[PDB]
Amino acid sequence: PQSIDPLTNLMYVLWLFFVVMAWNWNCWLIPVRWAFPYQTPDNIHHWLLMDYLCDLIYFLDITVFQTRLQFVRGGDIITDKKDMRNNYLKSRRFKMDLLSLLPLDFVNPLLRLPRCLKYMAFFEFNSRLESILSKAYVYRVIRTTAYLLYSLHLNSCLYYWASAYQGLGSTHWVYDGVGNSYIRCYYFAVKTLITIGGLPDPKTLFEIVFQLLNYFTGVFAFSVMIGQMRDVVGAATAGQTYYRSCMDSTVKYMNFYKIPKSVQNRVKTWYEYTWHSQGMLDESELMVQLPDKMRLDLAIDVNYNIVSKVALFQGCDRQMIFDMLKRLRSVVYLPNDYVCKKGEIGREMYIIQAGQVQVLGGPDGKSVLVTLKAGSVFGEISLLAVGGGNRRTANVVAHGFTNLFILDKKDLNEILVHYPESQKLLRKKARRML
Amino acid sequence: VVIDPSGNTYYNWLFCITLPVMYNWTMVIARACFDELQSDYLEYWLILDYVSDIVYLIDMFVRTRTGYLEQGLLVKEELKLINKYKSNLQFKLDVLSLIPTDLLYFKLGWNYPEIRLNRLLRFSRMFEFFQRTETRTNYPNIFRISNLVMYIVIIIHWNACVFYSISKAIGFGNDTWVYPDINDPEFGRLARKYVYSLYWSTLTLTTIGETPPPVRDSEYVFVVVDFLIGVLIFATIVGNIGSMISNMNAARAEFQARIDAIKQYMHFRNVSKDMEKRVIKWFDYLWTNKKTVDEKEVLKYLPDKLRAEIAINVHLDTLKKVRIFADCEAGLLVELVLKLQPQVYSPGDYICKKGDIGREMYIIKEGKLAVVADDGVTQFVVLSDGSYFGEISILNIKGSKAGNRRTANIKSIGYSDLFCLSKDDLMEALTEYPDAKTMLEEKGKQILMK
Amino acid sequence: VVIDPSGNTYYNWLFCITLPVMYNWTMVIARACFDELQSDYLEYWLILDYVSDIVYLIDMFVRTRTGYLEQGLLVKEELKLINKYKSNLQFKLDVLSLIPTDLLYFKLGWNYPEIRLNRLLRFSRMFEFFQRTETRTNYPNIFRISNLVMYIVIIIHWNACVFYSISKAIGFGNDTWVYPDINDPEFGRLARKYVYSLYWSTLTLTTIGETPPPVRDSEYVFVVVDFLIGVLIFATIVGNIGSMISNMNAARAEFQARIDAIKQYMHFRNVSKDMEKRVIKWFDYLWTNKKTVDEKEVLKYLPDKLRAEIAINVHLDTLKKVRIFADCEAGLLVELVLKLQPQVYSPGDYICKKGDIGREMYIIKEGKLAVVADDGVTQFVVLSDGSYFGEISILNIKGSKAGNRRTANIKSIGYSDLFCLSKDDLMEALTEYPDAKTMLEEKGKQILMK
Amino acid sequence: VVIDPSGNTYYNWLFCITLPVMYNWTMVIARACFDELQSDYLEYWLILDYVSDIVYLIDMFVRTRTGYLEQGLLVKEELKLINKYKSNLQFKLDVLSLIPTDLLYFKLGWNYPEIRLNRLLRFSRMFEFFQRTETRTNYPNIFRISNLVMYIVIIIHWNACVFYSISKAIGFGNDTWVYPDINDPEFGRLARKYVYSLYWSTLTLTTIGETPPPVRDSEYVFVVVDFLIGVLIFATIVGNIGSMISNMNAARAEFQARIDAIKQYMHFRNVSKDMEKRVIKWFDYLWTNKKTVDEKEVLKYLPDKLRAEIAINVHLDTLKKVRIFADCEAGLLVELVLKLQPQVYSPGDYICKKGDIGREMYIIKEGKLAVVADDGVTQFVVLSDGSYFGEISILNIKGSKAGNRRTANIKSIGYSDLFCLSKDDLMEALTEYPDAKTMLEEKGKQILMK
Ligand SMILES: Nc1nc2c(ncn2[C@@H]2O[C@@H]3COP(=O)(O)O[C@H]3[C@H]2O)c(=O)[nH]1
Ligand SMILES: Nc1nc2c(ncn2[C@@H]2O[C@@H]3COP(=O)(O)O[C@H]3[C@H]2O)c(=O)[nH]1
Ligand SMILES: Nc1nc2c(ncn2[C@@H]2O[C@@H]3COP(=O)(O)O[C@H]3[C@H]2O)c(=O)[nH]1
Ligand SMILES: Nc1nc2c(ncn2[C@@H]2O[C@@H]3COP(=O)(O)O[C@H]3[C@H]2O)c(=O)[nH]1
Repeated sequence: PQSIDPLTNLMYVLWLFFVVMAWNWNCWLIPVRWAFPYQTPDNIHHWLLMDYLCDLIYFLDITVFQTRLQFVRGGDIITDKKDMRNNYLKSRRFKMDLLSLLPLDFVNPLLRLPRCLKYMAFFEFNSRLESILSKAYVYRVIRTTAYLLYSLHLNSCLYYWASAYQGLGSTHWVYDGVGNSYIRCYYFAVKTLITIGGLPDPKTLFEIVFQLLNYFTGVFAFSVMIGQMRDVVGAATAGQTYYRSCMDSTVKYMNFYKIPKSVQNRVKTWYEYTWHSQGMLDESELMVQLPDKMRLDLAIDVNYNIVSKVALFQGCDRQMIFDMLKRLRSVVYLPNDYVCKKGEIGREMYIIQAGQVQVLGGPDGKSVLVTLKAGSVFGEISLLAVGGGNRRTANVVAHGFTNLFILDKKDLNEILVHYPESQKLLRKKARRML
Repeated sequence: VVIDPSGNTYYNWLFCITLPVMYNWTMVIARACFDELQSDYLEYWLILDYVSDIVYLIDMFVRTRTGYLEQGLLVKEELKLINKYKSNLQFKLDVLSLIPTDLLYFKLGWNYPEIRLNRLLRFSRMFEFFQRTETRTNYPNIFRISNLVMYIVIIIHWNACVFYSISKAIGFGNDTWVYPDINDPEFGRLARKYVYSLYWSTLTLTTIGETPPPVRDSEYVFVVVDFLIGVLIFATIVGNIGSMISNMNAARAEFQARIDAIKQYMHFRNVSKDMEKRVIKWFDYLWTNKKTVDEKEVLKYLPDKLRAEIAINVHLDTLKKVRIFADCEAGLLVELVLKLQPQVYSPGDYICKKGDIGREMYIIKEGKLAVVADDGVTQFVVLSDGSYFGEISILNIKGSKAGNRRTANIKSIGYSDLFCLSKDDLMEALTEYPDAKTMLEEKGKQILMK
Repeated sequence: VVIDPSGNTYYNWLFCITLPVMYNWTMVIARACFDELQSDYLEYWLILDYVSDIVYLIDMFVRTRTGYLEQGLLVKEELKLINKYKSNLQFKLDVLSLIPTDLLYFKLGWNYPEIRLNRLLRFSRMFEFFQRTETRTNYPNIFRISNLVMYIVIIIHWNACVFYSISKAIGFGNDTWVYPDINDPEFGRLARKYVYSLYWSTLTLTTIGETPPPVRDSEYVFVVVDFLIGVLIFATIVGNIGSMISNMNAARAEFQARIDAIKQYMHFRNVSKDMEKRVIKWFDYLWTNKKTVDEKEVLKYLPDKLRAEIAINVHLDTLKKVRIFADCEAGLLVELVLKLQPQVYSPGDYICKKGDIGREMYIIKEGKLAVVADDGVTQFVVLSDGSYFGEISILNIKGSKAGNRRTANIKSIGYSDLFCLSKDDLMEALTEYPDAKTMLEEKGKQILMK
Repeated sequence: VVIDPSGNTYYNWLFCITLPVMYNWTMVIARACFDELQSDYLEYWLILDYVSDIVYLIDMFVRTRTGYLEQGLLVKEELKLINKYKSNLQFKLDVLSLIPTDLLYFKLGWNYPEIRLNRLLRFSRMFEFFQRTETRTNYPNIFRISNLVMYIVIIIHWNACVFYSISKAIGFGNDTWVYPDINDPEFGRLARKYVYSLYWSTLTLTTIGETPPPVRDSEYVFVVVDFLIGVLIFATIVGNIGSMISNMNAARAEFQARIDAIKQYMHFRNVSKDMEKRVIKWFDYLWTNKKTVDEKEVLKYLPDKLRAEIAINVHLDTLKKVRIFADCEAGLLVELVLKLQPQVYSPGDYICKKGDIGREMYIIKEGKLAVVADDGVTQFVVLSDGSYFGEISILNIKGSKAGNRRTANIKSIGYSDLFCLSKDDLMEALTEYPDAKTMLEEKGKQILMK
């Protein structure tokens, strides 16, 4: 792999995850080694070995992997090796990597505090794991609570540093030295940043200043992180909450006007099946946020083969079908709901996507002459009339929950006049139907 | 057979399976942790567990018999239902929940009911019933708030059981943090055990503290983790409850924000106090008669057929009185009620004046309209609800005296609610209904000779 | 009748009846729980209860005398008003509120004032007063904050009363959690009683804790329930107050968000620093004159007529200065005020460049514009107020050379805030008034021959 | 020179007057309550107060030299500025802040800076500077967080001063709740005194408790009231923090919500994996290149001339290379750049196809094209950035082989971000300019004979 695109090529995402693991080790473990006496001479060699492993990961990132990231210049993807290195050296990422890999030989673990400056890799990995993972709302929750746990971690390290500065057991406020240092300092950090209270009161001036600043930082930063996490879990269920809000507003509207339950159950069932068969209520709300080319792309895959396999659009021009689907809107029809009324006028042509409709005709109606499954067109005949001359020949009743497409009056004719041969072909195929 | 999921009997069985699952999610962990609760009421808990398992087996039978939608239709073939149920993860979860683990009462004794934690795997029935209840209830937000409050109750109860179990493992009375010794007569009572555990879990999850501090590293770990649970999980649920209460007030808050914006605009422009009082009176009328809700935004996601079905029931009394609709054929009403826009007019409002261009016709849903002279001091005749006016200057009257101009001054006395029907919306129905156009032209030419 | 609820004489009554309802919701429970409060000021409490009952009876008379709206018209038939009032649930709640329960003073003693707890059933009158005050005051956010703060105070006071009752039902000084012994001369004072009960209620409801832990099972259960009340009911009101103060300046927040979005767009685009400074100066001008909020979006929820009257009232002095109308009839301003749209232009900006597609009449309200030359050094005519410019291109008069294009270049000397009139909106509106076309054509030809 | 309000020197003086106002709003009450702060640093405090008074006088002089806007023009008349300033409420506040109340130091004592609290009445300068800094600075989110933080600092400082004043009124060391005896060497230190007062104020306002309980009824009442004030203030903190989190995420979370919604739509409808990868890659290309910001939505609150200037300055490099734009007349771009939509295309996505009706004309901004033919394995010539194509089908040349139909194929070699001109949008502006039609007709003829 002499050239890797940052977006795809999940192996690069795994390597960037390894870099994130090294960066998280640096962010989480230097405040421990600076404050807690866990960097004993008995286990200094293991600490330095893992620090060297993280530095090796940083060096392989800055040399091997970031210089192989292909970039776009002039609107074109650049693959040549020397141009990638020049673009990387010109980029801010090289400045952050070089500042993060400052050589500190001089042991003080705070010398490795520049290693926390390689947070650009963490942001890139967050973007990739939110772009390549389906339903990535849970990872945002994990990331925000990791921020909260890291803030509590830093507060625990600061509390242990303050205790060691004050004497480590000199007063009731400081850490008394009995038990595990990290979990009890984390207990202080939890009851401080969450502002629970329930702690020994600070006695000396330094301890009161520290407790003041720690409660202040708790009140602001804790609120920041919980606001971020509530916004994340609210955006996780944003579509569901919006659908429930629209459904409740509709139900309140029908409850206000004393609408009978036979219609209220129909409306509730239509909302339920629309949410279960489309997933986001009105599709056009997401369609309008996309470019026209992406509208064509997201139409040409899911509902193009079903509309090109119909018995009426065969032998037509293939570009009309491209122009067909910019104006096709899906709608859910309830079971035993009259899609077509024989006595009424016809505005729309219907193309079945997922459902079964039954055409009723004969003596006094109520006789299924033909049943139309998915991939069929009904209601096309009444469109080709002037001033609503033609009525529906036979009423059509949807047998079940039928999802189907719509073309209004003077909407198919807007794109039908562009194709004269397709116009006369549709006229002929309408003549054979009658 | 085949039970329809949309049917009422499926909802009834959803409730009847939710009750034993809710019993299992509360009482199994309580019996597992509070040993005195299991020991004292062993006959009652055995009866309730056997009843819950019987209801689980009837839910086995129902899940094999409930229908599933396939290409819109509800299929009722038995083998298809069996295969569809067995292919799902629901069957695996249910059959793992209904393994006969009650035979392990002999191996571990009668004081070990934590082998019924498999019975919690029917939680999907609880969530399905709670989703179905919220759709079909008249008060969805109140039920949602009650559901999240009950989730809080379940989490607090589970934390109480976990705290009691940790105090049991460490030893009662050994530490100042754990639950005190059972040998104390006050703390030896089962009610005291559960209620003090609930108290500890309530204060810890709600991050109040004011509990004896941990004196052991495992206690510190559990207290830190459960404070974190109370922050991440519990406080999120409380924020959801607050958001749901705000969503109860959402329409009222939006309407009051509109009022506040209009008042702030009118306060800056130094508008006269009479017009400010008039606007305030108009908004007080809008809230008092509960006309704040609008038909367009609420029913914007509905199809035209279902909006037509709704709009007929809303305007049933008006559309029988109108001479255009529901008197001869009742055909164009289902197509034309979507084109009607409801408008409400203040008392004394001139809707259309003589010599003005006519871009719409009006159908009086409610109120009393009056035709007046140029000055408007007197009224010629009064128009009650259900009637219509303003149609002379809309359609092409042959031999019109003026043409496309209002032939009468319309004064609105009182607060009149009336529909609006514009030019092209009316022509797109009259072109398809020439017979309905002729009946309007007849009365138009009959009334224009004066 | 008739009280006319939309009028000010009914809203002024709403305050007079809300005060007894607040007194009953605040002081009846306090006298019920703090028996020293009932016993010490018994004469004053009897006087206030009698006055509150008299105001309740007058409220009954008013609700029999208040007018509803049938067919959008104010009802004046007294029997109709009485029948409408009696059919509602409000009459049932009000007659349940005025049940003579004070006769039980001779059966349950003078120290039992919780029998008149039915007077709380007139809460709907208080809520109606709060609803009406919200839409009438000039400070809606401040009043809403005060209303919800008073809800907080009432909830805390009620929980203080409940805590004192529970300490009374268990025993004063019996345990460490309950209120201390009455015989203590420091804790036996009524002020100390109520104020310490309020302190305990504030500690519990705000989830501060800092209270002696419960001793009995009932105390633990009550403390669990009360902390849940403070987490759920209390903190929801607290959070929506916080959001309301956060959403106090909603228009200012939206305008600032617009500024941040535009600046964040222009930051990555690497636009010139002078351009950024000009944009910041433009937005500073928008905020300083408070032209940030648009008139269209705020007033689009209003009906067209009322918005028409508002737009005439705000711009009455400006539209009197024009030469098209407001000379003999002054009726042209009402029809075309909706079609015109407000605009504001930076100094030095060429509002009408030489040889450009003319689309607007550009009626001036505020700002001194000058008719500059082609080279731009010299300016011919200064247009200050009520002076249209652009009456050449909208209407295609005969004998006009380059009628579609502009005949002169116009430069805004200062910040000119002026109304633009659309192309087809004016042309449709021009045909109704015969004077406007004549003056426009004559002025256009006269300044075109120059 | 006179001073313009939008100029940089007015902002500099706003900072230079905010510094003594921020000094007077925090240190006056600190010296009033903490007597050791007023007594010890008298030499420093007298100089600081004199400097603040001098800067107040210079600010009052500047207020008479600040030019407001009459008819959008800066009033440079000194007498008019003085007359308008004196008639405002700000003159009354400025005079009240400069009442010689410092002359009462002789008749009340040198340790009584309670008298000079009237200097706080120039809060308007501080609020205006903070309202103008947020409008001007490049980090509105960081400045808003810092401004909220310093407001909370000021409030907590004021509550600390109030608590110390209440402790000194009740008595030092008389109760466990008050500040202890200042005769003690530990509690007598001024730094320790103010830090403990601030610690109590943060404990009490941020709803933490962890304070000694009140003893007297006045202490209990003050603690309840300050709990309530601090609960409302902490709610305001939480709401404002959530507001700035949503505003910071408004650029991010909107795009992420669009990504999540389109991914749910693609996974739910079971799209091809190649097409899903293409869509996600294109959106990631937008995010990495910051091209997902909507040009039309963000740039719609500016005037048409100013928005034209922004769009021209953004697209300055592209429009010079375009042969239709800024080459012959350089007059049509100022009205045609507004009627333009920027689009970004993936590599090899067939922007234009043979045998298709094209309603748009495309101009390349920063892309490279291929104009392939037939199958597409071969290319004719690459299209450089700054060229235009797709003008054949939209223009109705009489001598056209195909009417309203595209010729050949167009393929994007890489990520091409190109403008588009709609058919009916361009034809409206094409007919007005005589030079534009002839050269496009000649280019179309040259293409057809190619
Ligand atoms: N009457 C009838 N209609 C059919 C049949 N097959 C399909 N249809 C459709 O039923 C539709 C009813 O409305 P239209 O008359 O518009 O168009 C009709 C056809 O599209 C058939 O076999 N008989
Ligand atoms: N001219 C006239 N109009 C009437 C009369 N009664 C009701 N109207 C209605 O008042 C309406 C005013 O506007 P239009 O002229 O459009 O249409 C008019 C009629 O619909 C009447 O007696 N004479
Ligand atoms: N040419 C010219 N235009 C004037 C004069 N006074 C006002 N104007 C207005 O300036 C406008 C410039 O644009 P238009 O040509 O559309 O219309 C012009 C007139 O409406 C004048 O004295 N000469
Ligand atoms: N057909 C064709 N089009 C070309 C050629 N070179 C450039 N083009 C442009 O490619 C465009 C594709 O869309 P159009 O057919 O509308 O217009 C075409 C021309 O503007 C060429 O050699 N042949």
